[PDB]
Amino acid sequence: GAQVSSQKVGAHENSNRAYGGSTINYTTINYYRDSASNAASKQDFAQDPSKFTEPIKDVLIKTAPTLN
Amino acid sequence: GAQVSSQKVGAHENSNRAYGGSTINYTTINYYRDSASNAASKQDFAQDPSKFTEPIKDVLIKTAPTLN
Amino acid sequence: ANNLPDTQSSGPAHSKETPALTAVETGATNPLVPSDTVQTRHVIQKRTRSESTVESFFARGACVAIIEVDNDSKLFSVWKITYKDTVQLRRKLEFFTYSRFDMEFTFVVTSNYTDANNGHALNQVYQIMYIPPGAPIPGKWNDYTWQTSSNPSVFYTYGAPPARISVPYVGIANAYSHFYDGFAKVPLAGQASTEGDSLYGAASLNDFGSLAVRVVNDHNPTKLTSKIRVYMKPKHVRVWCPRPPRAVPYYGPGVDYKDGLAPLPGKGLTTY
Amino acid sequence: SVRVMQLTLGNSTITTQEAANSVVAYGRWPEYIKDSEANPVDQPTEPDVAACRFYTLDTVTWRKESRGWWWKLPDALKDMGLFGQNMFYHYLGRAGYTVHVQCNASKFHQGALGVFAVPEMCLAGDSTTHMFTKYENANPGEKGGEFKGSFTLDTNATNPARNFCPVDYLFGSGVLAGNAFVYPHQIINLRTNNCATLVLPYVNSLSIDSMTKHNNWGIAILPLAPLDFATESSTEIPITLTIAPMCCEFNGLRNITVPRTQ
Amino acid sequence: SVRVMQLTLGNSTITTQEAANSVVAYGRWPEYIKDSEANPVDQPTEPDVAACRFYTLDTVTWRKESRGWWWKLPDALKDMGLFGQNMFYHYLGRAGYTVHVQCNASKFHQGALGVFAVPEMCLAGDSTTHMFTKYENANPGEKGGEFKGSFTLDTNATNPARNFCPVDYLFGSGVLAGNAFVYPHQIINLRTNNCATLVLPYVNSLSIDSMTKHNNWGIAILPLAPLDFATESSTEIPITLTIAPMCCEFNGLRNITVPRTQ
Amino acid sequence: QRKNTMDMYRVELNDAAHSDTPILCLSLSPASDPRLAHTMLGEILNYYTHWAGSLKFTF
Amino acid sequence: QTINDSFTEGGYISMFYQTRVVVPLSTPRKMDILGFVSACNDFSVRLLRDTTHISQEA
Ligand SMILES: COc1ccc(OCc2ccc(COc3c(Cl)cccc3Cl)cc2)c(Cl)c1
Repeated sequence: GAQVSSQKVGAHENSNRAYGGSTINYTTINYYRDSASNAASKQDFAQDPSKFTEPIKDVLIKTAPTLN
Repeated sequence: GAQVSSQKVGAHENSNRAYGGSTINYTTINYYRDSASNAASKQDFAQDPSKFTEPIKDVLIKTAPTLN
Repeated sequence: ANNLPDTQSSGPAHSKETPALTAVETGATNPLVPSDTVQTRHVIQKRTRSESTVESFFARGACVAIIEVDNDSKLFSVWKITYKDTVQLRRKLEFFTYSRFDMEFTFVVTSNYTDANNGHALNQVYQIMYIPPGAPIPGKWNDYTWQTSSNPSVFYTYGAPPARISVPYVGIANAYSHFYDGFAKVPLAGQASTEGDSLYGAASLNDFGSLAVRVVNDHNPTKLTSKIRVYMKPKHVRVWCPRPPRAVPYYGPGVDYKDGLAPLPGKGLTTY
Repeated sequence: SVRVMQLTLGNSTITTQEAANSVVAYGRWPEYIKDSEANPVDQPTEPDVAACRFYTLDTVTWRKESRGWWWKLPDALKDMGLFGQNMFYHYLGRAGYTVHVQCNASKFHQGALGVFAVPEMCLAGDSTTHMFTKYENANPGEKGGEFKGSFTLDTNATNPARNFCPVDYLFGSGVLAGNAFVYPHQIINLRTNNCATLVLPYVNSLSIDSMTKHNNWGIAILPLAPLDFATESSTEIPITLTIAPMCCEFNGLRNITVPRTQ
Repeated sequence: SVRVMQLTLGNSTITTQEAANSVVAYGRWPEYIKDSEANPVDQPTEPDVAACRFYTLDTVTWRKESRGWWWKLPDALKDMGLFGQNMFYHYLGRAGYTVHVQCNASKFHQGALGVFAVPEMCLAGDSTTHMFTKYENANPGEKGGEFKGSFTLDTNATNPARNFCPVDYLFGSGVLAGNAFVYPHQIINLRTNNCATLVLPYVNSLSIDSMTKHNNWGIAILPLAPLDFATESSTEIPITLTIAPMCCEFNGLRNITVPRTQ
Repeated sequence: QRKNTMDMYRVELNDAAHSDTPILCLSLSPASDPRLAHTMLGEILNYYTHWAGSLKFTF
Repeated sequence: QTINDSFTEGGYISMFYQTRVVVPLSTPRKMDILGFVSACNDFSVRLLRDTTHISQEA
């Protein structure tokens, strides 16, 4: 039940282990039945800001005149 | 997600385990997502000192006259 | 971190190749080996440079600060983060101009009664809060800033193994500068001398922020003092541009000197 | 041969008949910023031939009593033609250099000059106040500065000089001068060569920086073996310094910068 | 549409919501010298973004009594940033331009400005001595000059003005102004547009010339229909001139030129 | 007179003859300049120590 | 940095009249302009810290 993800290496050691292998991976295993007990995975996604930045009914191009 | 490397055995015990097998290997597993949390692998490479010892434009042979 | 080459046997010579002669004016070092100037035997080399790798050279926890708090404003202290408060680690780092690494901080906490026969207190808990440049600095050992809703804090219970945390490469440049030949401001023509003046070799006024330390327990009239010794170890190290090491005593954060300007002893030219 | 060369950059050519090879610092030749290392997003200006050419700074004179000289880059070139113009009109600037030091004498003269190129060449000040050297003193321009034989503390509290006090054997920074050989260098030993040539790539912890606030390289010239001639206690030979910026690219154009002086 | 545009050159952008198209003089867009038309053999400098950008010269004010204004290129831009620097550091220089004249009013104002770009715009002098106008007067820089309603001969023999006397209806050169429409132009009629935009290629009988000795283009602005408003005998509307050099390339680098003034 | 009122958001212009003096001046310190520090952008920047990127001003 | 520091200073923003604001008769001669600020798609922040924009006394 182990989950193996890879790390985003910031500072690199003068090793090939700093660039590949299990040496740039980390392992995770959940010990509790309730999902609330789990830690945060932090592999979180993003989205389009459009719902806030452009909640416009009739879609407009920046090059084209906004007021038409 | 375990990384298995081999050790450089210095003092040898009067065992065959001191010369082979998993007995001369060591195991590693990363527990943290951030690479900063990782220990140092210490399997570090070397390089050519030339950039410091001979930062000369026109490469010269030691047997051959330096001033030509 | 590897092997050294073997010595090959070398016999006598009588040739027009003269590796012994050179010209150091070029700026290069003569890459001679013993067999170039003497007769050598074959030696199978087993020594390695495993311990002199840049990583192994720095792979030690060095003391960078001793923060003190008196649990009877001294109920809390603030330490501006730096590696220049001590000399040992600083001198090693300064063998290079730039560096890039992660940091491991270990905190050794000690405390004691000032009085041999007076006072008593229950076990202390310490809070080590990191205040990034910009965050509000505590004015009292118990004001709102200690809520740490965003600042990283470490709560240490006296007597427990030393606390330890890791910090990533946090520089705003692509590498840490051990030396900065410049200013943070350029004085412009026309402005008052008070204007555009800044320290030589200084970048940001607040580079990495500081640590605020306090004892969380309610203070008792008992006289107590605690000291937090901060140990830092660079891990995952890369360094650039070597420099000669510091020969005379340090005189501040800069390369300034003043006192021990005559480091070398006397020795006869023809005395072994 | 190792001894005869010709350097051509823009409309300027340098010839030498007594060289001792040339040094390319850290084995890196100057280059422009790659897209993968780029930071400022605006289109850079690259003057090319107008800025990347040989500029001759003022000639200094070597005497038996000289302690040494120093210059800072790009500082020493701030008033040099179109290179200086681009430097002051832009917030950011980057450049590499070809430093050519000239010094000829005769077969009856002796002396050796150590020419060092130092990245982040921070020098020591004159007061008990740390990092007290003021901008105007730290940036002398083409005339550069000089090394001293001893440290002398400025005590005028009313009017502090706020200047450098670079002691020669301490390499002007608290390190022993004999170890300065770990920096790219050449030696002008009068019995061997006329000059020293060093190609310096851009060195910094950033891809581009402010040329007015920050000096990337420092050039230090120290008499390793003092000047001596026949029997003339009196001997003077000039040392001319010619430097050419390379791969200049500037970002952040606005109104011109006019720094405070003296 | 014909009326909305955006011009971007270097770090400068111009927007307009009331244009009347743009004119490209003689149908030629500015370009660099081709190898088949090249003359000076040295490597040219091409500042690119540092020189090819929009520079705003001083704003003039249009009143019921105004007769007209004129400027000379590259003269009007000689003190403009790095363009001016390159102009003075080089013996030879070449450039095209994007001239953008700005003038907004309201729906109750009237007036029409004729904006003409003239190659070799030679103007008439003020004395009986032929070709007597002196260099300093012929090259006013960014402030340019003005047209007059009549010719007035300078009679001060002791101290001749040696200036121009451009009469408006004579187009400042002895030709009728109504025929000036044979030159690339646009008209800023207040009831129709805000501006006039002209793209000028390099025009000359040579591929490259001296920018200090020779002005390639002249910009003439004449009130074709005078300014008038509601009932305010008093009316003033500014006319701003923004010009951007294009495809700049210079040859023959040396020490900087410092021309005599006033 | 305008700070902390709805007038702090209004910058007034007029039909006066052309002048070369600035209508307004600001420093690009999005998290610290008093005029930028309290915008939604400035508010978020004050929960972080570093910022990088391009900005856009619409009038 | 998110603090006023010369080492990481950003520059200046200013506005000027190019020509002038022109209005006909029976029209207001003074008017307002409003300014807006937002980040572009290449904007990022790092190192979470506490804000000085909220406090708590006692
Ligand atoms: C070139 O050599 C260098 C460069 C940077 C350095 O310091 C950078 C630095 C930045 C933030 C922190 C904050 O670390 C901490 C945190 Cl998050 C929580 C709790 C405690 C600490 Cl302690 C600590 C150090 C040092 Cl000490 C040497």
